[PDB]
Amino acid sequence: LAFGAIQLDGDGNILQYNAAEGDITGRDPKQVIGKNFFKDVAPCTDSPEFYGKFKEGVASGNLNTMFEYTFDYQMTPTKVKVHMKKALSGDSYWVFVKRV
Ligand SMILES: *C(=O)/C=C/c1ccc(O)cc1
Repeated sequence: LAFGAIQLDGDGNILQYNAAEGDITGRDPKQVIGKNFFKDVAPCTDSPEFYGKFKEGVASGNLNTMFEYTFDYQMTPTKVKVHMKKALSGDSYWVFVKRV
């Protein structure tokens, strides 16, 4: 499948969410955009190795990291590879997701 892609602001609010990501997770993009990724849609990502690294990277202005993660919240459990990095646009961060 095509990468899943999510664009977040620095607080973790979902600004963009593509169809491929919804195919991985079962989420309808229009129902999650505008909600908080870490505190509402994806609470299983509220961990030091995901959310904690996100916040560090937002703070430092240097976010660019890759890691494996399990997406198992209100979906058939799926191992994924995550790449999060700062965007070019203002107050924007990308999360790219591939099944592994
Ligand atoms: C854990 O709560 C993960 C949930 C999640 C991951 C990625 C998404 O796009 C949606 C939900």
